[PDB]
Amino acid sequence: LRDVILVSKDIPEQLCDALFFYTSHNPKDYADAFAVRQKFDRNLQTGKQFKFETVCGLFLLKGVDKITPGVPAKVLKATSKLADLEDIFGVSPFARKYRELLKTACQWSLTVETLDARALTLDEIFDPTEILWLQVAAKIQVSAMAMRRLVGEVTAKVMDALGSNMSALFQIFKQQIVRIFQAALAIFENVSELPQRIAALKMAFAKCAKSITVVVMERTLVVREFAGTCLASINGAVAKFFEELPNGFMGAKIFTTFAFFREAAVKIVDNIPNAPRGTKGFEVVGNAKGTQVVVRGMRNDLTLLDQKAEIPVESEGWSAILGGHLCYVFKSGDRFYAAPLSGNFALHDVHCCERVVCL
Repeated sequence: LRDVILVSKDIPEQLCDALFFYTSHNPKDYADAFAVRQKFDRNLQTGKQFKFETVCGLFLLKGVDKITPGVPAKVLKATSKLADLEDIFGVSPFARKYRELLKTACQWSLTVETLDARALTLDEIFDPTEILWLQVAAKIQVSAMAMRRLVGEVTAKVMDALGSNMSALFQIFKQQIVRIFQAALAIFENVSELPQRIAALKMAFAKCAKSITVVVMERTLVVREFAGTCLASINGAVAKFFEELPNGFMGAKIFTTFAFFREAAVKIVDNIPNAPRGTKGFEVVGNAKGTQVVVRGMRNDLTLLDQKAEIPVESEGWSAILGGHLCYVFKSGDRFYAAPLSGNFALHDVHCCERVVCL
């Protein structure tokens, strides 16, 4: 017969934040934090009793609207203060710092630059866990400021994923991340939209809290994790630069020492060892789809037609040097085909071949 704290479903974001910030939960990363705060906000709206593990022990809460009169309960209303809260829950050291951050917003939220400086410096007052909760706060003005820190982390993981080999490319930098995050995080611009842009951005920072995976699709690099988020537009602008890139051997896109086929990126290497001088080949980089094959030996009795097949790569074949490149070549019924090859990996950009005609 414990006390069930009745908490008004309409409580303001800041109050909601202070209540939630009693949580004992130790958040794994932004994904976990986001998951935990989302469950809790949902629980509150169901208006069903449910549990709340705090740093003052376990309480039970229940979201309400109009309170049925009588059975004197303890109630957190829309107009309650930190004080009313502390009367019920005790003191949360975190909540108190949060009351403090709010108090100083009148300074740090003045402009982009104040917002950035409060963000960058934030760990001077909060530890990693409390930071992550700030980054999922309901109060827009706090979450938007705190999230600023995540751009740096995410930007970084992006380069790392792209490896050294692709650093030159990163120089999609400014027109990138920078502006996209900027637009997405902007606090003064098209407001009233802000509540929604901020909620999309939490979702998106959750989506990629955990890892960043670069793949190749349709001859573009794409960051899987931005794919169904408001951060897609970075995948889009990258696609657009790939789009405009020059077409090359077997229908790939050329940039630098690299080639970008349907579903994989390879570096082109001049004079691949162990073939004639001037023979070129391919070396897969990063994540590739293709077919593990067997190369029985070299044959030179084929010509590459300018023309695609859209058929299964056979798992045993030969190498053949076509258009100056070491390719994989296979037979399929009476017909021949060629494909890009790296080591014993065949990519699926299948082109038709003809056996040579004699005089």
